[PDB]
Amino acid sequence: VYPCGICTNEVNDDQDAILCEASCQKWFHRICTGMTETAYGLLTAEASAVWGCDTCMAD
Amino acid sequence: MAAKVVYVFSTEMANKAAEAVLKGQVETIVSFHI
Ligand SMILES: [Zn+2]
Ligand SMILES: [Zn+2]
Repeated sequence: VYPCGICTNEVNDDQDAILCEASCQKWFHRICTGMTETAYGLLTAEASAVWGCDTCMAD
Repeated sequence: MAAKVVYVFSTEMANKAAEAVLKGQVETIVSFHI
């Protein structure tokens, strides 16, 4: 049972989800982050890229 | 003791990089130019 770092609801297997590897290590709904399907597609396909949530990037 | 460089994207940066691959302007999302 993983709470969405943004909206705080469960992150089920049937949804689009992404992990902050900048720091906080939380899972988030792709929808909640504001990340487009295309950005998701490309970022997860890209070997040398990782994602960071917005609070994690601010500091 | 192998080390590697990983580029971290914000959501904004990701959405921008994706728009740029869609509009053929860049190869990939890590194709940073100056
Ligand atoms: Zn959410
Ligand atoms: Zn984070």
